[PDB]
Amino acid sequence: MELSPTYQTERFTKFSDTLKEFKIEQNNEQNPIDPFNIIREFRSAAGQLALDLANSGDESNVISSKDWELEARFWHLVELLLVFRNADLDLDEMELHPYNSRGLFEKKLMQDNKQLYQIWIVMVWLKENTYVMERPKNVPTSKWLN
Amino acid sequence: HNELIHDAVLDYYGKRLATCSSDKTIKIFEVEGETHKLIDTLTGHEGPVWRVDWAHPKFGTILASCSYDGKVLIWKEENGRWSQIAVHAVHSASVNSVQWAPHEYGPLLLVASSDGKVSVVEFKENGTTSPIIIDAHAIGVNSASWAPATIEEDGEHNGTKESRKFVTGGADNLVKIWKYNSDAQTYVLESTLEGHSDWVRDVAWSPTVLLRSYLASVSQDRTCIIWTQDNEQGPWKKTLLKEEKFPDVLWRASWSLSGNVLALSGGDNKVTLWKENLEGKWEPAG
Repeated sequence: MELSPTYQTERFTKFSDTLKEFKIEQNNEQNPIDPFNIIREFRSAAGQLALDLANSGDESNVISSKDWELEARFWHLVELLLVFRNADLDLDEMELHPYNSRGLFEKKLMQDNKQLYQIWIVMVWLKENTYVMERPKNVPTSKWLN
Repeated sequence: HNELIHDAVLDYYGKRLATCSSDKTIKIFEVEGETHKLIDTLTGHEGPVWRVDWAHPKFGTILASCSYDGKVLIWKEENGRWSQIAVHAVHSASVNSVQWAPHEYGPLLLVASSDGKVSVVEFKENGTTSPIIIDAHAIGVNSASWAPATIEEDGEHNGTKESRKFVTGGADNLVKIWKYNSDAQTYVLESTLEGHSDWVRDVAWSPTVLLRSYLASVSQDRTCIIWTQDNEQGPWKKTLLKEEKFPDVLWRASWSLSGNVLALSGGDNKVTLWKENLEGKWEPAG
């Protein structure tokens, strides 16, 4: 959000490093060249940068930290769909007899349409980031007993 | 025609007027001052018509009427003619008042019975209301009305505390306002303003405020106490319209639309009109 001069140098250096590592795979004899690695290293780096902006103690950089966590989470999502597209087009097969439970049918429906499968991964992502409520905010006043 | 007019109100377009009588009819009339064109009659209740009221335009022109039956039989012009669109009966023991809430407060229907109970429901055309009741007074509620205006809760969640405030008046000489709570079972009672030695009769809040809220609580102790809420959210302090017993048996006491002009209906068939004087006390304008 608010850039600050100090942290801007780090912003360029860790993102430049992610690229430097990728070119390192291409000359290296011991390392697979895969583009999915790139995206992942950005995901980590986006996450470290928000922490570092928190740690400054500046109220303004605390604001950026929230924006950078958001970007870090977006890479996670991005990774999952991009893997899916490029590798997974059918699930294990299920049975088609009409006496099967509701469950075999649900699974077989996910094998055909991969779009909804994508719809589910995003939905899980939202859920995890949404907390399950605490204790009831209004308990009885000792009713029935009366 | 009628030898006795008990009470009679008007709509919110000021073309209709509904007369509460005592021969069990609600005569809908058309307001042209003293002369009226009688357009309808709705007989269908038990004993004196205590109260009727007209709906705030944005939840019909609905007319909820109570008699000594202890039931609100709601009437509604469907086809340009009166019929029965509803019925209520969660409290029976004679429903005294029967009010519609301000626009912002919703289509809330204020029932006030003489069993020390008070209902507060919602008017639906798809049906369903959840039955929420709160106990006011104990010897009965002889009139009820509606609290001034809806408040604002700020923060990130509006309509939290205060909000819809219900003002009632029992026969145990007690007048007070509420505060709709959602974190303490029944409506947490505010402060009991005991300043009455005979049963409370009519209650009206002033839709005209400055820096204090006026509440005219009438009683059969032949005085009207005016409850001045200090800074509108302060305490309720004693301010006396008259210090003495009037030789008039007072009934209604209802404020004007604008102004703190209050009309008090004396037993000698003379409606004094009071303005606040040169001090904090009241003197008659007529």
